[PDB]
Amino acid sequence: STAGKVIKCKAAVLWEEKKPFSIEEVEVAPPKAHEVRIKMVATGICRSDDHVVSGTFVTPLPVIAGHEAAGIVESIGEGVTTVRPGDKVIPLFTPQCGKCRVCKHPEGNFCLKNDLSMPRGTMQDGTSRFTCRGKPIHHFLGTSTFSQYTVVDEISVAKIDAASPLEKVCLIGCGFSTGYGSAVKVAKVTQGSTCAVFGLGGVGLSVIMGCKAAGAARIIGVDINKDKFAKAKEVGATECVNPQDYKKPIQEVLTEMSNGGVDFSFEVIGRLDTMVTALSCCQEAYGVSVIVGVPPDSQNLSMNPMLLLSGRTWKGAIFGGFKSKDSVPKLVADFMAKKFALDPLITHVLPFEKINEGFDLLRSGESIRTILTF
Amino acid sequence: STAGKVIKCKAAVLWEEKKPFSIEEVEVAPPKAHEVRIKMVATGICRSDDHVVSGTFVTPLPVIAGHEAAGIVESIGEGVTTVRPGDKVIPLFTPQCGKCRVCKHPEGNFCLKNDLSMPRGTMQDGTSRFTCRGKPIHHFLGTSTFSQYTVVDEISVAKIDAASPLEKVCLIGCGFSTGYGSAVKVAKVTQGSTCAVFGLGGVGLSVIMGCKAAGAARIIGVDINKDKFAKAKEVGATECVNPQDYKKPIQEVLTEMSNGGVDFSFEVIGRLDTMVTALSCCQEAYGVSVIVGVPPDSQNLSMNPMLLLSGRTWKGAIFGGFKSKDSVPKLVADFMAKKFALDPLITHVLPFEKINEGFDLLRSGESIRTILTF
Ligand SMILES: NC(=O)c1ccc[n+]([C@@H]2O[C@H](COP(=O)([O-])OP(=O)([O-])OC[C@H]3O[C@@H](n4cnc5c(N)[nH+]cnc54)[C@H](O)[C@@H]3O)[C@@H](O)[C@H]2O)c1
Ligand SMILES: NC(=O)c1ccc[n+]([C@@H]2O[C@H](COP(=O)([O-])OP(=O)([O-])OC[C@H]3O[C@@H](n4cnc5c(N)[nH+]cnc54)[C@H](O)[C@@H]3O)[C@@H](O)[C@H]2O)c1
Ligand SMILES: OCc1c(F)c(F)c(F)c(F)c1F
Ligand SMILES: OCc1c(F)c(F)c(F)c(F)c1F
Ligand SMILES: [Zn+2]
Ligand SMILES: [Zn+2]
Ligand SMILES: [Zn+2]
Ligand SMILES: [Zn+2]
Repeated sequence: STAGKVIKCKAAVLWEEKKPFSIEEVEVAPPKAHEVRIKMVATGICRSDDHVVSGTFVTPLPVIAGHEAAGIVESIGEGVTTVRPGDKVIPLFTPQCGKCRVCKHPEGNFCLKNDLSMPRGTMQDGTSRFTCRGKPIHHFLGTSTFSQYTVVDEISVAKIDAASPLEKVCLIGCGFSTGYGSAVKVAKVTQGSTCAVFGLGGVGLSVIMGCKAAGAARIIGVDINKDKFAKAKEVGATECVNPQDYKKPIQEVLTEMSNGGVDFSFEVIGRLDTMVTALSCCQEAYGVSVIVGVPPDSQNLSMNPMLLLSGRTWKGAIFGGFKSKDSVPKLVADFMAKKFALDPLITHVLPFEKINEGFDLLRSGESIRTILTF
Repeated sequence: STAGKVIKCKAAVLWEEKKPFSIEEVEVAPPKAHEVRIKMVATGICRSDDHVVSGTFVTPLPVIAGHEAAGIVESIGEGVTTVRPGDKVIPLFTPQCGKCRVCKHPEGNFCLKNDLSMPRGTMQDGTSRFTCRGKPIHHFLGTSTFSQYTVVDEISVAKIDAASPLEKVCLIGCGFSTGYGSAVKVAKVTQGSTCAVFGLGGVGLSVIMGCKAAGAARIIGVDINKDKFAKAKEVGATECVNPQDYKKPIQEVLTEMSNGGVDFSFEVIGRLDTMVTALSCCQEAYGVSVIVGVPPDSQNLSMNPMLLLSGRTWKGAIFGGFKSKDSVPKLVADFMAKKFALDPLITHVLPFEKINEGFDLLRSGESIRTILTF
């Protein structure tokens, strides 16, 4: 038995920015009250994890990163009521405390217990469950999935279907749900509309899936890497365009292609310039533009507010606008009922030991999602 | 009869920026096909007219400004079907052609025939109906209401109730409808919500009216001129704050007052800094901020897109989001049935010949709306 004991296990520790993960032994404390210890089964490589490595997103180091995953509960602390040992679970990088004003709001999902705004890199109680070489190691977004075992707060885990294939449904922990919800819930894409999607990685492909599910008539994918276009068309893009191919700015190209601007645009990259381009290419009176990409730390964009005064709507969201603990189990149930596909997002499946090779595939432009298996 | 003849009349001509209007004789050509010549009865002084004088809003000079008005049709050109001589009318600074993709959209109102986005200062046919001292004079937003007679395109005029008091309902041509619609139609303020309104001039007071009509529980007025607070409270503000009174930035003050951010905020001034402040003070996960104020020509704001990524919605609108020709007659009918009040906005009345004194009252901070009578 491991319950109530320290577990020594393998994890991928990030000791400093812009260095490889160190795959080595850590100690994982048992769960305290209202905490859950999870044996990980699969974890995806999201560009947001790479933002920690690159310093695009600032969080305390050293850290166990990883936030897109699925696993099996090993043990629960006193007072846990929502999961039991043996349950399949997805950790929730956006928690759902159920008590804060955001959790109580019909349209809010960015629970005030999140560790994204002012990252502390701890459990809810302000402490860490991880040690490595005698040093405390930070958590990441209350998840820390690049480890054979993690400990999460109960508000940061959802129970899912016992028959779930965890090597696929781990994508419901971030990339699929983010993109799909950004289209269907945040933008509320309408039947017959024209959409533009900037960035055709895992999250942008999931935005395309959602635009197609919502009945968009035209879905224009935009990427500087034309190798991304074939899969974008497979999942619903009707056209793809590469800004590098044009003498005009791409906002002008997209305005022309859409006979005066798109209904819905999505920034799914993480660049200030494409956030402003994406806003500009939506129709000036009734267009909607959604920011999904994570912008670089502490950098402001510049824009002319006449883009908004004419009638545009500009919004952003975390995790597709989904209330995480209510939504994740339903999204898994929908996947099991064949309501959407996840295989188009998975280009590579590697053992966890090859985490650094998986990050190199993402950085080279060669992968959509690599799933790491423990 | 004057039908088919040039009319000589008085108008307020703006020859140069940052100068008084010149009240002098102009020649007003008769209406061409699908044009309407109007004998003006009353016109309001809106801060946007002052933006023409100050070069905040660039439009070609020399010009006859004025856009908030009511009058009586003197004659109609060939093919006009929607008004007749003797009808009471309100000119529409945002037209409603009924044919463009915006007019056909259920939520658009910024008709593509507008002269706001890229001002030419002409009729739809690219020519002027005004001569002064033998020189052609520009139109303004297809309205030019600072004249005893004007000529407008048929898509820029609405027929209103024959029993309308024109010295009141002129406000439905801009300030009332803009503010009220910004709350009820654009923001869609909800019952029990907390609103913050930046700027307590005629348009911000109309925003407060709309927030109260929508059932907001708290309406916080924000102005650096504390003389504006009494009227704001009379029309529904529950609290007023002066940023000058505080050591901390007012976005932090309003976040504290609202226990974590407001539900709806409105920028009703025209400053880049207050546009960003108003966005910041709405709750980060579910808040909505609406830009109403007109920004200085060609100037960009700077902002951190993490304000949107957490969940905020940022939008703007012209004319409260109202489809102008459909909505203006209905707003007049509702005014006649006492569904809203206009007198709280009217602080001063002057004859048209005292237009410069009316602008002096606006610039000193003393007036809300001055109504000029012809
Ligand atoms: N809001 C959220 O909750 C959330 C969730 C998940 C991911 N993210 C962010 O979303 C973004 C996309 O993540 P991902 O899909 O995993 O990344 P990814 O797989 O790296 O995809 C990014 C795509 O953008 C393309 N690209 C780069 N520059 C440009 C350009 N100038 N114009 C057009 N295309 C360009 C690039 O070729 C690639 O295909 C990242 O910033 C993530 O951090 C946000
Ligand atoms: N979007 C539209 O369709 C539309 C229609 C009508 C007016 N406008 C614009 O709306 C704005 C307001 O017009 P209005 O009500 O006639 O103008 P106004 O009567 O000049 O009122 C503006 C108010 O802002 C106050 N103010 C100035 N600076 C600050 C500050 N830093 N903080 C807080 N308060 C401040 C000022 O004291 C005044 O009471 C102007 O920019 C107009 O051009 C837009
Ligand atoms: O990919 C999900 C995700 C985000 F949406 C962020 F905004 C972020 F800062 C982050 F670290 C993250 F992992
Ligand atoms: O006050 C109405 C009004 C506006 F809403 C503008 F955006 C503008 F540029 C302008 F000149 C104007 F008069
Ligand atoms: Zn919460
Ligand atoms: Zn992610
Ligand atoms: Zn139109
Ligand atoms: Zn106005």
